[PDB]
Amino acid sequence: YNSGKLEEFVQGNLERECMEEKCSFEEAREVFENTERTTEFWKQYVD
Repeated sequence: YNSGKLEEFVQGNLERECMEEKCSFEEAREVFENTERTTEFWKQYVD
């Protein structure tokens, strides 16, 4: 059960734990698990 979408013990969102405030490009890289997906979205989030 490395994943199996536990969901009561997991993590994989952005709005919840990043938006309505401000965080960092780092950590986003970790959820998308690939550099390409993270800079090509965080681009919009910033300026």
